[PDB]
Amino acid sequence: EEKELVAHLRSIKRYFLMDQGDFFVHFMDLAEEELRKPVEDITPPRLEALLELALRMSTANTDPFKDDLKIDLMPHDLISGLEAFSFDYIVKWPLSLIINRKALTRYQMLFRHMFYCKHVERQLCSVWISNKTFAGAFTLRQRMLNFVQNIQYYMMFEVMEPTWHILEKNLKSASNIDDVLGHHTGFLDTCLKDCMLTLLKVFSKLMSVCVMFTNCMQKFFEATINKFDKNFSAHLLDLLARLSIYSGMASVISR
Amino acid sequence: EIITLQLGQCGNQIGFEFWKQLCAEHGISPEGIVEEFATEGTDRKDVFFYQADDEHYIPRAVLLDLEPRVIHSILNSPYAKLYNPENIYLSEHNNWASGFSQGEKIHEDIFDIIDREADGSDSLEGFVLCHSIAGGTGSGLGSYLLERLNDRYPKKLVQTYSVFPNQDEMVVVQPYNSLLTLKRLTQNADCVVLDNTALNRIATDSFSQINQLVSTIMSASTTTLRYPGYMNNDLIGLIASLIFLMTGYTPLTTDQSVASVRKTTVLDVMRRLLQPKNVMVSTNHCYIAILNIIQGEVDPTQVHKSLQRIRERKLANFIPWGPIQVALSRKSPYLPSAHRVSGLMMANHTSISSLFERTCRQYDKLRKREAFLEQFRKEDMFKDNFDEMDTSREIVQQLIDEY
Amino acid sequence: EIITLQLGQCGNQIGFEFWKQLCAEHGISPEGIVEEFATEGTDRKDVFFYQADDEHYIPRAVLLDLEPRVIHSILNSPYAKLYNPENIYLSEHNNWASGFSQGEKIHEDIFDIIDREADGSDSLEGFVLCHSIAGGTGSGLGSYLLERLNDRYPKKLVQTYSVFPNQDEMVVVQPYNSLLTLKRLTQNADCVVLDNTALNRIATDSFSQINQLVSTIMSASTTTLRYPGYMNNDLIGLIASLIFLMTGYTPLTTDQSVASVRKTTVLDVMRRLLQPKNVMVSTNHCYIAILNIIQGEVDPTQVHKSLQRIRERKLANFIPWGPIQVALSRKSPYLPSAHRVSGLMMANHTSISSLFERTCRQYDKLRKREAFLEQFRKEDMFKDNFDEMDTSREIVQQLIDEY
Amino acid sequence: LWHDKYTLRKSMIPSFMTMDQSRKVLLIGKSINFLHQVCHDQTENAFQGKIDAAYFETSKYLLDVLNKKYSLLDHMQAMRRYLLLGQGDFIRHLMDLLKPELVRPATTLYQHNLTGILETAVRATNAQFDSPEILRRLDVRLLEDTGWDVFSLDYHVDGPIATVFTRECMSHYLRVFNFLWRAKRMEYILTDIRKGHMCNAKLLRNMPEFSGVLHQCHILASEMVHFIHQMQYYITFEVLECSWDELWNKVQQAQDLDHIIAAHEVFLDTIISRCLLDSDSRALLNQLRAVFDQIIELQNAQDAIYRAALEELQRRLQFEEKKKEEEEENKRIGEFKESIPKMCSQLRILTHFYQGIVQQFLVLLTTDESLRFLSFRLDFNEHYKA
Repeated sequence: EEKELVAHLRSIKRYFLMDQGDFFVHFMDLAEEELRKPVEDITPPRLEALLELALRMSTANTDPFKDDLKIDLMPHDLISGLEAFSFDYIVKWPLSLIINRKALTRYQMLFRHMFYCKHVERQLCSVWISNKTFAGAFTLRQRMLNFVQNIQYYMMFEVMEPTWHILEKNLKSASNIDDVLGHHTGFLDTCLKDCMLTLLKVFSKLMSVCVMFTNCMQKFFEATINKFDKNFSAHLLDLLARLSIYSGMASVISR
Repeated sequence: EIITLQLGQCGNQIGFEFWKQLCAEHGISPEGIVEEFATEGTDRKDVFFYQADDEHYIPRAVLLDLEPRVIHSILNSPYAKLYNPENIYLSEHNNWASGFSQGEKIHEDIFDIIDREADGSDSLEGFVLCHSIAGGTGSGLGSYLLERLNDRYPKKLVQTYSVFPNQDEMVVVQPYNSLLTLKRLTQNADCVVLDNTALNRIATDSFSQINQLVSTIMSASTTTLRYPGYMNNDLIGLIASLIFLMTGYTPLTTDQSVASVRKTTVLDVMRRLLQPKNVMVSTNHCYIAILNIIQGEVDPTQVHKSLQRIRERKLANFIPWGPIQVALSRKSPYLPSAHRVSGLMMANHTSISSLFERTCRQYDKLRKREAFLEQFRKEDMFKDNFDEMDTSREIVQQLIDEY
Repeated sequence: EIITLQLGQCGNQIGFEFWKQLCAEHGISPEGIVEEFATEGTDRKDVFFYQADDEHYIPRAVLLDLEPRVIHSILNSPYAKLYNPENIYLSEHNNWASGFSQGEKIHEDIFDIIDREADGSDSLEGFVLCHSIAGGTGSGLGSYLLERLNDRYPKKLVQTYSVFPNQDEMVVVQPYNSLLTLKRLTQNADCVVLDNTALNRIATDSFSQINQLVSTIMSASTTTLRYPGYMNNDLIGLIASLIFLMTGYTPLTTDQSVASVRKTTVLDVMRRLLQPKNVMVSTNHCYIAILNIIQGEVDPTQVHKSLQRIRERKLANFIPWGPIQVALSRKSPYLPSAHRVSGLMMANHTSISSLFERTCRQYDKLRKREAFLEQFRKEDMFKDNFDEMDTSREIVQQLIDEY
Repeated sequence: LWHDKYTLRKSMIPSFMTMDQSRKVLLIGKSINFLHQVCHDQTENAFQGKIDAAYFETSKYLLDVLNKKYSLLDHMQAMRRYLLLGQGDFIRHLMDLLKPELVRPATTLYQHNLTGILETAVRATNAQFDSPEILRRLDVRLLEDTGWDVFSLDYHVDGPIATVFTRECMSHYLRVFNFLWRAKRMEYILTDIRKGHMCNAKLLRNMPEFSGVLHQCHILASEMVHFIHQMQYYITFEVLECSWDELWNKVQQAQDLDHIIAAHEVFLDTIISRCLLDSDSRALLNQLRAVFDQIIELQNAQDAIYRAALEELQRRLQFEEKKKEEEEENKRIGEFKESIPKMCSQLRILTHFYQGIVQQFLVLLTTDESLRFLSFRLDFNEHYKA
């Protein structure tokens, strides 16, 4: 009731779990050019001045706790400039026992994995308007875009939307803090399992060809488009292969 | 944000009922005031409306017309005060050539209005056009505006709800206007075909009800954009996932046909969206793309099961040379949820080619005898020759060959 | 799950009163609402009904008819709103050939409806057909539907409640329709003969009451399927335990004949089910199979004793070349248990052969003089010749020889 | 905490307490010691009246805390519906979904896949309207061939209620569940065969040369479905509905939780005895298995005769529809008639051996008394015994 916790986690799903795309569609639209610069070349007083603006202009303005978002440029990527960006969140003492540094980097691990897929299909969809006024590269773009759109819909409406709805109900039947601490870290170690975060490093290389493909089309050749097809389709038949050998993790193939 | 350009009597009405539906959904009073129950609303309003210092909301709409009567009636409606008198334009004083000539004549004020509206939006995304392709007003004026807009704004989307003439029912000069408007649509339009024939067929089995259905289609298409969620948070996301289109909506039920409260799963809806009967428009022709937006409670497990079963039942056919999509939204918190779950479908299918083959057949059925060309020769564009017509016909033929 | 296909005036009514009985049993309100006392019910409803988002339940029924009047009256009943208007079909505008011709003509919409209904059930088990074999509508339409269904769905059961024409009472063209319908039944039907003569005989000793009795028979036949128990938990279990049939029900008592509350054991009931009088239908002919479903309190010791005594008393006769069954169910918890224990019997007995021998005799009594063939020649099927008739007659003769 | 940790010391009993009175104190002490730890709850002639006063109050309270806080009775009924197939509606759907899986060998079978199927059945059938607690314990286990030999439900129970079942009732129910699983698939096989014949004659009713041998395929079925559909009744009335009634009668009147254990323990010694799963009735069950096997061999010797007639029918269809040559097929049609008496000698020797194993089965029943009610079920109307 006082210093509420359930009305305090929904202020995290709005930013970390990317439940509101009205703040992102407006933030990357501002800080795109100033993130492609390499690291140790961008001024952090500029990004915070862009984050602080992207909120109040969007629909995230109606939030009591919006003043707790800080930029934190991590040193190592999801094992530069753009692949080293992630929010940071600060809380007071009484609410810190629940959401601590041990259980906040996990919120910060499964965010970058969803900012990376959100970044590529934001540009891979951007090359679509450049070609709209040589004719065999479209049938490959259809194969790539329909794969990242099929990962995100699996990662939002299948893993992080159902598991969160459990936690909301699983906190009304709690009896003590030693249980709320069990239903929270019991929600994070489940998301990082149904997601590919825990190995499946071929996903990282598979997204590598997609960003390169957008780059090639950004310079506007006839012999390299067919190379990407043989390269990208080879990695996808590897992803669908390992995702089949399991005892969810089997419903992904139907996605 | 977005702008709406509605032309001709058809477009003018289309806009009237589209904005009626919008204000109903967002709890906007007829005068532009906001109801007390909707004061704390979470719905995004910037997309179609911009608020005013007087707290009222104004649509991002412009009214165009060669004749005054329709808009004059509109301004006598209870919704009259809502629109912006500045944006509305009426000609002081049925042919495509005449329409394009006027468009050349009245460039300045129209683009003044368009620029004024554009500069009031930070993140304008594209354009929306509502018009009929047969009548003189809609066809020619839309042609001119599309040309000069694609020229002026090379970085904005252009979406249209083009109404096609009835064919089973015999505009006497419809073939020319339709063919020319199609030329312009292929040559400039970014991306929703509409026909009176099948639309009224489904309505059966006044223009007020027909266009109420059309506005329903438009609003359901723009729902998720209006109501931000997780995925598909932009029009460009919509277009990329598909790219000519056709549409269908499951809960097209009268206000009197709510008595049959049928237990409506997601599976049955998404299934219903596939049948040719529900496709509101009238060679093993197959699909190119399918999108299903679902409103109401939805379990992604149900969606996966429905997709699996439909795939196994092979009720659909796809291109052999290339490798659908099911998006979910939330209903407005205000209109009654008479439907447990509802579905809208937009698809690209090769069969649409037939449309043009008819019109081409119609046009070829006239060009061989030079019927009703006297008026066209009057205008400057067709004063010397009609090479425009030949180029348009060949362009449409090329499009049909490509399909 | 199951579907019901009822044709002709006979079938239409049969369905009306069958669903009346069902909704009475399961505590389903006339409008499809569920009563408060039945909220926590344990009875299985999916078998004959599917619930709707509005909480109402819809029958898995389809109405077919060559004429509107009967169904129009149905929709004026208090039970009108219950049915699904989508499924109901009426011909926009008395012969078998005409019926089959129309069936060929209206294939598409009928099978559309059937497919829509089928796809809403996970574990559909078979089909139920209610019709009369004499009239033009029922005979021909059932023939066509059976043919195209056995063709379409080669893995579903097909059960029928076929009503046979009265014979002691003199359709003037009944022999042809009956013979053809029998051909189709042998050639496609998986598995309940019915005649007006003996049915009205037992009723004595309006169509409303006759068909109330028939619906009672149908419901009592489907009880255990509706009410899951231990054994006989599927229609296929029923069919395997027997495989043409005839039926009888002991407590066929008027609402005024409850005054004689006779101490009713299981033995006396099961005995009563054996007599020819109770067999609702009209060479040392013998049995092939007997099934007795018993409702109410029952002690298996009593059942064993009754079986032993009847076996010793040799009141029945069996085939010399091959080696009965007594199943128990539970009454619905709602309808008054005016009967301490009740019994229904379905049997296969060789004597049924006589039926066809009569109809064959009837048909042969006409084919020698070419009576009332003028209308048949009109239709395409009998436009050239009548080899269909000869094949049907020989098939029926083969069946009689087999019996 | 019941079977051990308490011993009646025969040596230190005072003479002025009778040997029976010394077993009412060891039972009142145990009833209170067990009420605290495991149940997790905290509260001459006048001498004889004190022991009984401390008995008719403590024990009567032990059942109340064991029926309201744990619902000991609501598990006995629920452990009959599922573990003893007493539901019927749920086991029907569960045998239709495991069919595509268990046909494969056991090596490709993994437990993590079947649970999704079991969970689907409990949702579709009427078992969904049920107490969520008892549904938490119902799961699957994999015995350690074919999928129809290693599947079985478990319904594990731990805690205070585990003092009624004691790891031996769970080692007896599974010993029963196999016999009720076999006698349930041997029936759904025989209603599938009967379903095939109900579609067979509806297609090939135009070949009068095949109905002569097809007839023996029907009679052997109806002679076989009787023996199964009759023994299936002896399971319901003579074993389940009768031996359970002597349990619910000695529970609504028992008390002190030691007339309940002894009433539930003998309830598992009659079902084992009334079914043929005893130790000295071994010669009987192995005799029944042979009859259970002959039902499978019919299904294998049937589809072969079924399919061989559909191929020849399909060729005979295409051999005339495309043309509307004539001599090269009459030898194929002529030889097809010659292979018929070969198949007839199969069903003539399969039947003559099926009757030789049933008429031998009955002789073994005349051996230990409730079985006499079975010999009447099978031999009704005296079709056997000449």
